[PDB]
Amino acid sequence: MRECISIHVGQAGVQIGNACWELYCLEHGIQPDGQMPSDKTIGGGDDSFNTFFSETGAGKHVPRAVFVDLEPTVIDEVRTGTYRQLFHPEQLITGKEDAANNYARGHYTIGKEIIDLVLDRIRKLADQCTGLQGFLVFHSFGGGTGSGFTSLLMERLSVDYGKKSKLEFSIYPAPQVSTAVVEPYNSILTTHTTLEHSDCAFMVDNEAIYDICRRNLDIERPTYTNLNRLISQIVSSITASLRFDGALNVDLTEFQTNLVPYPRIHFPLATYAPVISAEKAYHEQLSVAEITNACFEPANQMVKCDPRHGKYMACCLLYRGDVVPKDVNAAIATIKTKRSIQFVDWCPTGFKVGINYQPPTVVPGGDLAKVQRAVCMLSNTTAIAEAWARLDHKFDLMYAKRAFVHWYVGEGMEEGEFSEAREDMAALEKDYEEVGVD
Amino acid sequence: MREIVHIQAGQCGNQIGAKFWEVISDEHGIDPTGSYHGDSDLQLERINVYYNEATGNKYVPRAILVDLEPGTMDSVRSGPFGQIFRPDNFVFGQSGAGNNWAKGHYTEGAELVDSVLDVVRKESESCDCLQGFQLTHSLGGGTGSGMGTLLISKIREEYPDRIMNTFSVMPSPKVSDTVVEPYNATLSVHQLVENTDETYCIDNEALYDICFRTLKLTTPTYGDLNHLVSATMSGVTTCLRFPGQLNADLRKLAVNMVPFPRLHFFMPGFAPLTSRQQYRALTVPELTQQMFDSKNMMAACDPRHGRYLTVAAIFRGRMSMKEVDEQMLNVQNKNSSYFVEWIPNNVKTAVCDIPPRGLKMSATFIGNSTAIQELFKRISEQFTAMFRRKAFLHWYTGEGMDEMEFTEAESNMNDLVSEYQQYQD
Amino acid sequence: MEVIELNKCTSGQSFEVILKPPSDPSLEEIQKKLEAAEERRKYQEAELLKHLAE
Amino acid sequence: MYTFVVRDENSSVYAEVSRLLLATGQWKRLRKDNPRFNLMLGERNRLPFGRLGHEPGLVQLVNYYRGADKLCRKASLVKLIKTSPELSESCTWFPESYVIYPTNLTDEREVFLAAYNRRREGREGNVWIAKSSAGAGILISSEASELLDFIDEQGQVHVIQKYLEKPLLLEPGHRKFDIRSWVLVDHLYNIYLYREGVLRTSSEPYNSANFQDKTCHLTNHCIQKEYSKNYGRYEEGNEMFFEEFNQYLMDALNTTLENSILLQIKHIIRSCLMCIEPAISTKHLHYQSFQLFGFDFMVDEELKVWLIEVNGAPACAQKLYAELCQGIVDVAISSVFPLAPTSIFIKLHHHH
Ligand SMILES: Nc1nc2c(ncn2[C@@H]2O[C@H](COP(=O)(O)OP(=O)(O)OP(=O)(O)O)[C@@H](O)[C@H]2O)c(=O)[nH]1
Ligand SMILES: Nc1ncnc2c1ncn2[C@@H]1O[C@H](COP(=O)(O)OP(=O)(O)CP(=O)(O)O)[C@@H](O)[C@H]1O
Ligand SMILES: Nc1nc2c(ncn2[C@@H]2O[C@H](COP(=O)(O)OP(=O)(O)O)[C@@H](O)[C@H]2O)c(=O)[nH]1
Ligand SMILES: CCc1noc(C)c1C(=O)Nc1cc(C)on1
Ligand SMILES: CCc1noc(C)c1C(=O)Nc1cc(C)on1
Ligand SMILES: CCc1noc(C)c1C(=O)Nc1cc(C)on1
Ligand SMILES: [Ca+2]
Ligand SMILES: [Ca+2]
Ligand SMILES: [Ca+2]
Ligand SMILES: [Mg+2]
Ligand SMILES: [Mg+2]
Ligand SMILES: [Mg+2]
Repeated sequence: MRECISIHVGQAGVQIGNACWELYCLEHGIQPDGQMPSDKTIGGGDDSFNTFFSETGAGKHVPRAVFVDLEPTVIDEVRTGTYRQLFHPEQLITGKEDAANNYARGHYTIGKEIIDLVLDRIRKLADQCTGLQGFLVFHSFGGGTGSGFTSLLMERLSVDYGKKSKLEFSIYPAPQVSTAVVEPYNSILTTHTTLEHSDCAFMVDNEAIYDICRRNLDIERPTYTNLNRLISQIVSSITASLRFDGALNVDLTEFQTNLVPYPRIHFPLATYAPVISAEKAYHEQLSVAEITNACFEPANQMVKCDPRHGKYMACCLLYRGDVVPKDVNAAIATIKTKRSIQFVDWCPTGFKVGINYQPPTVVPGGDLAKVQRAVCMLSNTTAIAEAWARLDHKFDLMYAKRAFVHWYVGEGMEEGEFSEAREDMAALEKDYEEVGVD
Repeated sequence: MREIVHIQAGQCGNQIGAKFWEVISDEHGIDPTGSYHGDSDLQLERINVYYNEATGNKYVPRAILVDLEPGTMDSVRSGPFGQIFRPDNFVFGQSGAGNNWAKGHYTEGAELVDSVLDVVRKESESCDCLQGFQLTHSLGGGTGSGMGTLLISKIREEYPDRIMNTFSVMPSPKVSDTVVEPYNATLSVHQLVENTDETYCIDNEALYDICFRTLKLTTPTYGDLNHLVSATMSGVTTCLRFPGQLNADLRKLAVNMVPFPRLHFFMPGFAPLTSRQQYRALTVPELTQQMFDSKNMMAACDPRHGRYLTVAAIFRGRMSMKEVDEQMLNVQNKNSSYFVEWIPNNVKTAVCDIPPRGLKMSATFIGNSTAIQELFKRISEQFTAMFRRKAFLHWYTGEGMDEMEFTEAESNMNDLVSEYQQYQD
Repeated sequence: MEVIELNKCTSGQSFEVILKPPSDPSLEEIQKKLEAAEERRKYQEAELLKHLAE
Repeated sequence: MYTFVVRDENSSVYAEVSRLLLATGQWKRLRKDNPRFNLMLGERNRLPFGRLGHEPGLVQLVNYYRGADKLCRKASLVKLIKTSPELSESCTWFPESYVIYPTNLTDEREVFLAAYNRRREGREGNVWIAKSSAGAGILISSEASELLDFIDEQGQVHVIQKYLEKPLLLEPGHRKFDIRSWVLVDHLYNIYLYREGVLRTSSEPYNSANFQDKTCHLTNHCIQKEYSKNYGRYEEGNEMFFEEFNQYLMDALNTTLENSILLQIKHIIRSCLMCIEPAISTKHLHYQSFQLFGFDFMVDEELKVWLIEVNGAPACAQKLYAELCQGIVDVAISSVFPLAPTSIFIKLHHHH
């Protein structure tokens, strides 16, 4: 057994982190006080769920998590929330004033003064690991902390944990649920400095999660609670292999191996199905083929884009529930003769499949209805580059006038770092086009 | 605990400031004695933003009252909520400022500024984490304009990285006390361009026309004009005083509304505005239609004459947040020619469940529009009409000022107009 | 349409289906960046105080 | 109040649509770089589909199908036909074609020479035509040596297909011609065939013993009006519409345009568009697409119809701009943005 340390930075990461650890507990039968009756090895053991939970002599299962925010309002909810007993105070780190949606502020002005403390708290959790694999880092692109502080933390983690893997769960900025116009700056600044430090990043576009909540859950005005309970379902589907018995994606290393043949192109597209409104009278349960086919619909992708006009470098199918290999292969053969699935010539044309028999757990009172089987597809498509294009374009509109740039230079950042980050994105976009277009 | 320190200076500043504390004290359930008597926990959640908590569960506003004569502040202390203010926080002289910027900034004001800062320093030392300062004042007088801007210059020196916001009443010949208001306003505008993060430009002519044309008040008074400023100040600060919409931060709001450091002068708005047909229910479309109509604009500037750099709208009341988005998108997607297209999504909307007193719902408008240059153009043309004959200068040269200082104020604001012009094309 | 590497356990199974064959900065360098930005803040604030002293 | 942008100043078609929309008083045009638009009349090359459908509260519609170039490219169309089981390689309505890359750059050089050597031995007609999408540059020759040597001198991909040695000729004149059919596909993938077509006729007598003079062999409007000396003799601008052409087929051949030619045309249009529907459909997409297509057909003396190419940015006949452009507003634009007949189109029903 090898441990994984989760790190939640900023409001987005903390709130999402809260929704995921709630789900992890309900999936592993861990109660709010940390007790786990099913665990027969008291105060120890090297089980699959121990990759995310340590154990105390008192039988408490403590997440291997750290929460970091430059302002205490969001982390304060965790300290007094339903699962306040899972964590101890050392795990929840809060400042007094935030980065004000300013990358430079979270990276330089305030980041420089708190980085050495965060690292010390992470070291404490690492000291409890007999074979640490790496880190899962949750954060937003738009926040000054989610973007500015994360990139600094990622730089230092590479310095203090050279051979460890680092995966991201990054929230792509969507204006519909955003009250800040400078988020395109922060996103491109943080993607520039984080790129060489992240082995695999899962981008979730709030726009996609928003319309899935309106379309499938009939939520007219989705809240962050709605969005985060949905995101944590997808996150749970991606990390299940690390927490349960199995042979696919058993360690963080296997993610880059199976999803990222080229290092810079480490942004797999995620697609999840089915998402059924729990308020529905009672839905007809979908088959293996119906949910598998749904993985090639744009309406359930975490990032809206057209995979038909890209090229695949890898494709993973992660099933949960009543699923046998025979039905998977039957649906795949049917999707090939119907769908547009163009792989890159230097990659094989295949699918790695993982099946966990336990169907998705639903949060009591949540929005999602219980289903007999679900699937999450992880596919590395060049079509996800569309999202970079949209984002790079907004950056160019503002930066051409240097709008809001003074707020960044005022925190010690040099203006040139803007263009230095933008040029990097221009290279990232060119890399996708060389891989997907003819 | 993100505290704000409030300062009100001069006649206009203290009368408008007083009404502000009168309006929000009623929203947070604070009586004229400082005791709370509301019925909702939301009234106390963000209460420490503008109020210090004293013994006995008393809430004393975090405000400092400044003036160079006693008259006005004597009224506040005798006014409705006069007893609510901290006694030590009344700082005043006896000489007055004679509607003279130089007296407020260099002579009379300078004699009194140090003691005013001792109170500001005292209020900040108790803040768990000081967010920033807000000042209410007029630019046409002598104390609020001359000494007000002196206070800002010294506050920035001592707190260089805290946010400095002002609500500034701009003079107008139609609602004028003396002919030198253009002089005092032009000298203050330069101080504001340098040393404030946000300035809410309030034009007394716009306030007058609203009282006359819209509210149908035959003979408006300063008190009538101050009712509007009251409601507007409560609107723009609603997101700071009540929970729900995070990112409610002074610097965060400045970061998103000010794309360029010197262009930080906002046009405020408010809806509804009804004369006494006052009980009619107001729909969301009507709210949005009015909130964007120029007649509800308080800067006496036609937005259709320029372009919006950034817009922030705060809706108050129990309403369909879904229908809000629909109507806001309708205003933009039906007039996108008045928003600069090089700032994507430069219109943001926030909702608030608690409505103001006596209103089922309301909307407050906060616009960073390049049409605000029309306001500085008015003041500049009035300045030049007198300065070209050196009329009334002796009131200032007698306090130690030179003509050169006027010429540079002139050039500084004409430059400010040039900056707004290049971003309009 | 070949199935390979079939692994089965109590909590599920996993396999691979092949349809078609194919055809950093040191700790010192980081501190310098963090200290350079702080030096540009100090220089900008000094000029702001120098301006206020005039 | 609907809003649209214009990003193709060279489109004679959507220049009229933009004119008609403004006339409705319910559509307002914006600068070409304004994202808050309902309708984009986009550029030809490198249309940024990836930025569409991401503006909150705006249903956005564009006048091009992403991925339709597969059908509107000389080389792409040949590859689409030979590889799509829907069309198969034995497709009976598409001339035997081969994709040939110049030797300075898969490629079907030998496969073409095998079929060529077979014809040259079987005493059959062995006349081919080489062409490419980078032309105003066409060559018609009966010797395979000339066809290959011609492409190698260029630097872009070319396509060699069998030249119809027995094309149907109009009388009087004894002249070649092609038929242009405009087809519109709305956001629902309804295939509409504009009732009005045009025959681009040659004003020069067809001569099968001289492919060197390409004035009587190529029916392009720009060729006849520049290198042909009989331009506009028989019909105005070398453009005969269906009324006259139908009347001719009845007087000479004792048949109608509907039965002898229009059935084959409508069948070809369905097979092509239905073939790529799963690849270009925008039914479940965050934005919506529609596109006007200009098909080109050939007719032989047996009254069999062959497909020449498909144009993704076609122009219309001068006389039919009003009727057609208006039709686009009705079925393609107003269908998504309604305004506060006897359809001019022929819906070709099909299975989605
Ligand atoms: N999905 C999701 N997105 C969130 C959540 N909270 C904030 N966001 C997104 O994050 C972006 C803003 O960044 P934040 O994470 O809130 O800011 P921050 O990281 O705390 O940094 P500061 O600027 O210092 O507050 C916006 O685009 C929001 O839509 C959340 O709980 N769930
Ligand atoms: N295989 C073939 N057999 C007979 N004629 C052919 C032919 N290929 C092309 N042509 C002749 O060439 C003309 C069409 O040329 P083509 O369409 O390939 O060039 P082009 O695309 O530049 C003209 P447009 O796109 O405007 O229709 C027709 O008029 C036809 O007479
Ligand atoms: N809106 C409003 N404006 C005022 C009020 N009192 C004065 N003014 C304006 O303020 C300017 C005079 O400044 P004043 O405050 O009286 O001078 P000060 O006391 O020395 O600061 C003139 O332009 C007046 O129109 C008031 O109560 N309300
Ligand atoms: C809407 C109320 C609000 N609450 O927190 C913030 C931050 C805002 C705000 O106005 N954000 C803006 C405005 C523009 C333009 O870009 N971002
Ligand atoms: C607002 C009342 C007031 N208070 O002090 C002054 C000076 C005024 C004033 O200008 N009154 C006006 C304006 C017009 C027109 O007629 N009367
Ligand atoms: C940026 C416009 C805005 N939009 O929502 C809020 C809240 C504001 C705002 O800045 N309010 C205040 C309060 C004080 C003092 O100064 N500004
Ligand atoms: Ca155990
Ligand atoms: Ca590394
Ligand atoms: Ca004195
Ligand atoms: Mg935050
Ligand atoms: Mg006065
Ligand atoms: Mg062509």
